[PDB]
Amino acid sequence: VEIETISPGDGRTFPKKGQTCVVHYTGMLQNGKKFDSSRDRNKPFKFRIGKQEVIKGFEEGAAQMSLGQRAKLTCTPDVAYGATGHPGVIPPNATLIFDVELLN
Amino acid sequence: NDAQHRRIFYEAGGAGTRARSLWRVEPLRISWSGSNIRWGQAFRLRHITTGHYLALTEDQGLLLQDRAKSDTKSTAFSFRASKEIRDIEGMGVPEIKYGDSVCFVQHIASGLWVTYKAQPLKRKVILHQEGHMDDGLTLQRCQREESQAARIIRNTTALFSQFVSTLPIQEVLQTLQDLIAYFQPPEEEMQHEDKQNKLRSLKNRQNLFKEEGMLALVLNCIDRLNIYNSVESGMAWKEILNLLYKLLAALIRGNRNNCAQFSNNLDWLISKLDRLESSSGILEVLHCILIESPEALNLIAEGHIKSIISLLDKHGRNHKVLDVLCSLCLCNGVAVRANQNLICDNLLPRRNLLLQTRLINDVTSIRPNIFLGVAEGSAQYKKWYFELIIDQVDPFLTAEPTHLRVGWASSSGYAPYPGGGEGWGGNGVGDDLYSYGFDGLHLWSGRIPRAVASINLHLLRSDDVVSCCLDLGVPSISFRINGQPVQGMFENFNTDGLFFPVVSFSAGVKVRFLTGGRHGEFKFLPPSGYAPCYEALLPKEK
Amino acid sequence: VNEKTQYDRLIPILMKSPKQPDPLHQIILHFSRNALTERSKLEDDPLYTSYSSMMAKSCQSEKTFEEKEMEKQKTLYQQARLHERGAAEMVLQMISASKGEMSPMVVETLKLGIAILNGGNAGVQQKMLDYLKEKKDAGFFQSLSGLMQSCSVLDLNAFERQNKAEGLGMVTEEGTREKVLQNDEFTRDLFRFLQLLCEGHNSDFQNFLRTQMGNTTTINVIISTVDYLLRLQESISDFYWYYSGKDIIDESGQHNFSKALAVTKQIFNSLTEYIQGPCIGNQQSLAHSRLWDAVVGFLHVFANMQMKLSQDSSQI
Amino acid sequence: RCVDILELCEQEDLMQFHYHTLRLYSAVCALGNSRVAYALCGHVDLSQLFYAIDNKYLPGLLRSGFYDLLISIHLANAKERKLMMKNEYIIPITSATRKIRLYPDESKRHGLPGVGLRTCLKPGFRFSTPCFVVQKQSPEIPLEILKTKALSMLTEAVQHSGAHIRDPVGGSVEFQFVPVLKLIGTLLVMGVFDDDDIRQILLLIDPSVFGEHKGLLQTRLPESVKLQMCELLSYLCDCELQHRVEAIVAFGDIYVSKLQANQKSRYNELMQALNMSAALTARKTREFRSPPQEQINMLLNFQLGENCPCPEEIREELYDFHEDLLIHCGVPERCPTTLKELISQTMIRWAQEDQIQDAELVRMMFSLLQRQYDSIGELLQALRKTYTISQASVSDTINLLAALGQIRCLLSVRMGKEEELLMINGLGDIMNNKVFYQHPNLMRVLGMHETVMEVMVDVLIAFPKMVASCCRFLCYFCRISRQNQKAMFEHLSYLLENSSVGLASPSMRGSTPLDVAASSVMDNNELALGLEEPDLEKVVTYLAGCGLQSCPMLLAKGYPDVGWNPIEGERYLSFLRFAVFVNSESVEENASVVVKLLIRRPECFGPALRGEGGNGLLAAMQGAIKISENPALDLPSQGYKEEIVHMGNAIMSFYSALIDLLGRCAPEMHLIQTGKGEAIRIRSILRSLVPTEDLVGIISIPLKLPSLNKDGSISEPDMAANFCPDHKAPMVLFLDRVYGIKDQTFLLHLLEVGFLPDLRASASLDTVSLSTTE
Ligand SMILES: [Cl-]
Repeated sequence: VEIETISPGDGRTFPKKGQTCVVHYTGMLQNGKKFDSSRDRNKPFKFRIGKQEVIKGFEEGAAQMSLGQRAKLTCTPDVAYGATGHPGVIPPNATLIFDVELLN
Repeated sequence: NDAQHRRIFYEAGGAGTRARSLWRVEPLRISWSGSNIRWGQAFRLRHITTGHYLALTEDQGLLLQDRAKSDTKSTAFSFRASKEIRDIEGMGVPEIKYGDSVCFVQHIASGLWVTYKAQPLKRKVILHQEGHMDDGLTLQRCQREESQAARIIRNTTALFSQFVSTLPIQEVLQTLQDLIAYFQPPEEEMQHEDKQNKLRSLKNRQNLFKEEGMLALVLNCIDRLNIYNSVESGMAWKEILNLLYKLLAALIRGNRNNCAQFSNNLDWLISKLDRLESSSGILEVLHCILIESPEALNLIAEGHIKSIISLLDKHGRNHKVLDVLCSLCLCNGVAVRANQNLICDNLLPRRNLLLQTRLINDVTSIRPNIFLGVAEGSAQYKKWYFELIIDQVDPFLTAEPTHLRVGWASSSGYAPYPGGGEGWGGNGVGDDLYSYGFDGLHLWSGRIPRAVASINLHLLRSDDVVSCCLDLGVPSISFRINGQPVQGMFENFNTDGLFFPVVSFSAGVKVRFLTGGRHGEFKFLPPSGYAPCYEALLPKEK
Repeated sequence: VNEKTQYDRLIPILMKSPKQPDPLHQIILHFSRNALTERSKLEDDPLYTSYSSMMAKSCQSEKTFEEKEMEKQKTLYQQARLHERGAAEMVLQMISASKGEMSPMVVETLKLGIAILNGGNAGVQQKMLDYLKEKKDAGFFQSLSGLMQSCSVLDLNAFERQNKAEGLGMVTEEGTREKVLQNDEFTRDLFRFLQLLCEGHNSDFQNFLRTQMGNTTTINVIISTVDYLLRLQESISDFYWYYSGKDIIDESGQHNFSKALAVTKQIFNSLTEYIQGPCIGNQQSLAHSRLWDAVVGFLHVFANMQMKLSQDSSQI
Repeated sequence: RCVDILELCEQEDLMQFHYHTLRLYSAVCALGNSRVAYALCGHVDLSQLFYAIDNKYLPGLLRSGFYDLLISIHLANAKERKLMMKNEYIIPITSATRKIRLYPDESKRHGLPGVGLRTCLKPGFRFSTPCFVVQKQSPEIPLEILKTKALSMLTEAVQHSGAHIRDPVGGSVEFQFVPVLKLIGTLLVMGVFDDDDIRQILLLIDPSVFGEHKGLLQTRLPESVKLQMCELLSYLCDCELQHRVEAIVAFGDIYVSKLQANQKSRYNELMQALNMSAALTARKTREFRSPPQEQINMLLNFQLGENCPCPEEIREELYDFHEDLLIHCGVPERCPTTLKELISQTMIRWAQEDQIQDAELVRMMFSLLQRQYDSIGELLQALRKTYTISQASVSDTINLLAALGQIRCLLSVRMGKEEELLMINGLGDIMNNKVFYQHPNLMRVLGMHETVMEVMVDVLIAFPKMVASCCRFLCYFCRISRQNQKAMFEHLSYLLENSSVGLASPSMRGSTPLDVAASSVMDNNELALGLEEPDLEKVVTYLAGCGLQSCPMLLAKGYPDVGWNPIEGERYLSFLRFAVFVNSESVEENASVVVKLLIRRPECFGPALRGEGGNGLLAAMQGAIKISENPALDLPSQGYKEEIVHMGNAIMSFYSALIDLLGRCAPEMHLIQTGKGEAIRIRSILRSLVPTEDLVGIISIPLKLPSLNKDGSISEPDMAANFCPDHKAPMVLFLDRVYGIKDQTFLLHLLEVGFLPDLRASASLDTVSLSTTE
């Protein structure tokens, strides 16, 4: 999962296991087809690291990003729900692109 | 084609409303043959849907016989008041009454009586010397529509059976058009009671035709036509096939029993969706079945739904396919979860059949009146330079990232309009091949970004100075951010038309152009040989 | 309170003068249009039941000559209010649309037809006969035959089971007690409607109920009435033979006997209305039928029950 | 490429295709398909929906489709759940329950409909955020921006609603008003709006009737807007009816407390009487020994005069409340003051001004007009479904109600497998709830049995587990109480119509509609006397069909063709046994009817008792033992492919059940001693059917019993494939009841050949190892 630094942050504070991370994301397909955005509903996403709630690419990007850092995450189809992706939205074996900003 | 269709039975339950129970009484006379039938008068009984005559055959007993062999000795029956043993020129006197008189049918050349062989409730009918004490029959006259429909059924069955098997193409065309006009629904502007009467008659005729196996005959005709057409005459063949599909749709439209009977051929109907000429008729028949028959939705599988979706994919954007899918999702207020899930999983995630919608930000481009050209024998300098200061950028003002690109655009074709455009709209610098732009992370040209490394790479934020250099000689375009050179460039583009600085943006930005001199002091030193853009102004210009 | 204030003043408000049809005319036309729609089965319509009930209640609302004449004119005005808006044709259409199946809609339809036909309204009779001869509606007579064949008679097995349950110290509900002679009010309403069609020696309807000339099928209503009378007579004979060997008759037996005698009185009145005038065809139809067997059985029951019930003072 | 959506104002083909695309979007998530709705949130999100519902240049079809899509994705499921659980009024007794007043003040002026405290148990709805990373019913929506936006849109639509305006939103007045009114009604049914919002809506509808002391109803409208207004007014009528029910319950609580205090004081005065008369004390004790319902009836019947023990003050209070209730219900020109007058005048004016061309509008208008003059009848219908509970029984009831709601939401779904598991778990959660087996009257008011019957009818088939769960629920429901048994007995004809389902599978005993039909008549002498001859004749017809041809389900599995079906015949015989025998005594009428029906169709008796070829009962039992000894006949051939049905034991069980039914059809001895001819006839028929030699021979058949091996092991034979002691009990019952033992020699013969070997065989199984075997 390659990470592109759209906007660097503090570079010192990092999320830990069991700590809630308030982030804003924008998930789209590799072809440019947007499917999810927390900013459209104005509700930032909160999840705890270590519970494996999010996919492996999203968790790796959240662990790698610092406080106040916006980054592009490329999730491979192996970690993008495998070949059993979310029907009706995400076709199977699809590369996902996320634009994640770590608010807290 | 059935070998046992010539046997005669006493049947009870539903048989009294079909067209197989209809017999014509034909006197042995030509003049005054529509007059009153007396007791003991000879006649023939003709079966309407087959055209055969009741007869005493040589080998078997009582049987239906062909018209070519129905002589008077074989086919002669009379009505007797009891089992107790002239041809005038007029209407005669009424003797036999409908519904009241009890008639004993007696063969004349033998003296036998039409009895039932002693055993659903289905008695074999024979000719016996003595017979039973309940051999009497009661006559009931049918309506004109039933007998007309039965004769039409016989003629159509003969024609389509000889068509299935030179071939009377014009007779087939006229018969198909007459049958389509025969099953025509009443017009919507008709009065309510007349409309209901015509709907009742249409439903009765559809039931009469279904009970004699005309749907299966039309299906065999369609199969035979497809076999013939797979192996002008072709125009007539496809016209006959189109009329056959219209006849099938007219036969099953609005009738629940015919659609429930036809739901068994769902695989056949779905499998015949590939052809171009047969697609619309098959779709109309399928929609009629799905509207009327509720069990057809239960019989729908995944391959059928994929075939309908592939029809939508291969034939274009037709909303009747969407209507068929909507009918597949719900039937009379009951939601079929399997059909809903299959449609959602096989139509939605591809995102290439249905039109897409989104909310996008509006993007505008602003330029200074500084135009640079390349021509033979021209007094135009070729190296130019300008700067842009970003005072304030508010990213995610409108839940979408803020557009902000800066660069060079050629006057040959850079004509951005607000609103729609290529891709998802929001067209700025680098969204066509006439503009070359930088956004802090990527190089944009032809609406395709290329990520380019730089020292402390980030999007264009506040207090950022972007320096753009254009060398029209090579030609080449290069960028610098805060004095640090960006490790990428544009080259080998068309030098026709006039080049101008340009910035494209969405809402939430504040920028400042610096072109040198009295029009913005540069925050960084321009490269060697590169002239500031304000020197390109005419002396009589502002 | 509910048995007195329901639908108390809606009918005068509907016809109150402020569309060429008034609201009452519009709802009657809506019900007629629903009745004329070709369906396999008359589906349940609570709106029709409520509105036909309130129409029948609107029509149904010594003495001096002036008081009786004013009462007759008031009844004529109340029936004109409904039949000038197409109610009689709607009643015939709903009876035809019943397809011979009993339902609350059939009950309210027969009650409304009785209400607009009460007193032998000759205008309503003429409108009904004109509709039936113009439309050639054989479904009306098929449904009449089907409704007449489904009418109930005395049920002695249900009576014995009820007596056993009451002897085992169980309190019987109203629905249980209404099983010996079930839907007797509907039977009385049906034969009262058939009687009111012929009231006033209306010989055209008297001949039309026997043979329907011009229609595809013909149903003899007189013979159907005789058939139900014969079934009821057989049931009453069974009840008498149940009670023949007992000294007294209890309250349940008296209740069921009174119901059966009321139904029989209505049927005799209907037959008398069929044949009076005189109607030669209906008299010859009655002579060549099974009426005389019913007469013999009724004479047996009359003589024996007369002698039995004259000897006790609790059976007056 | 992309264009503006407003460019569909002229491109008709793409506009039609996108309108039908929006219709398909609404169709694929219809009737609570939550997964598809979450998938659809990734195609049209909330920002797009808000933009589309706010936009005024959008085409009318697109505007209607976007409003419908918003309602379908986010609001339809909650509205459906509110509409399902709306005809029942379950009210707990709290301190806030007493606070409901019929009138808001002493001025006797009506309060606004929908405004005020509501004391009823209406369960809520659950929402969750549509996040495709990492689902609870409908997708999340702010519901506070939305209701404010809907109110502002309705106000703006009403303000710009002149007849002279030449640019209505969507192209017509219908396109401007109908989607907004649909959204307003959907949010009203869901209970989203508070009192100020309802006040704004009422002022927009009619500012004179709902004033503080023009509107939509007094404008020239299309018929679709009239349909939406009719729906809104019907909702207001429902709110007023619920308010009346809650006020009645509050006054009932206060009156019940006062009556309890007064009766306590009167009883204390009565027991303190030193020299009370014997007759008065006896009458007072008889009054106080009545059931509590009889006590309430005696206290409330004011027509009894001196016989009613109610003091005058309580009678005055009840008279005042009855007068207030009858005035509030509109039971006893000018501008309207109440909702009833406004609705009546509006419907009459609409029908007078135009001839309505839509049948649905005629139906809605006249239904709404008729229900304004049926206030007492509607109040009675509401009070029949009103129930009152306690505080400690609230929370479980809520859970129960939620489960019931889910089951009702599956009445319009064609058998989703996830929905099937959800329905099975919902039935399991209902059966385990304390209120289910502690408040059967509440379960009958809620109509759980009718809903489960509807589910089972809709399945009937290809889903045996759902039918089994429904049948277990209905059997337990019958076993709870006698009134529940009568309620399920009302559906016996339809239970017996589909009663040939699942009888071949031995694992579905107690889980078939025949078992539900049996459980509704089991040991109820009142209901067994309520049976009908056509029902028993239907069961006998099924039994005769079982005695003629083999079972296709068993014939497919490779069992030998014995020529008849002894597996389901035992089930029909068991139902007939439950019909003819109640509480250790036979029902004479049912027994005579069953015997007559069985002898009119002797193929029910099986191949042994058919006559003219039948070998006999004892010969049949010996042949079944021989069949059980041969594995080729008892079982299918090896290689032909959870509980196998041995054929010999099946034949034995059929004949045992037949003899049990015939022995329980015998008349009682008190019928014989009175010399009743029918009892003698029935007993003579039963004696002619089965001779004594067959019964004594079957009783004398030796049994195979477990033994102790020489190695110390226990060798238990298979009881599901062998002749069992339970096959001899019907023989003893038939011999005792039909023939009887009255001669010493016959008793000693029966003891010598039949009973003493069984007694010795049970004495020989009294070792330490063999005593506890089955
Ligand atoms: Cl012919």
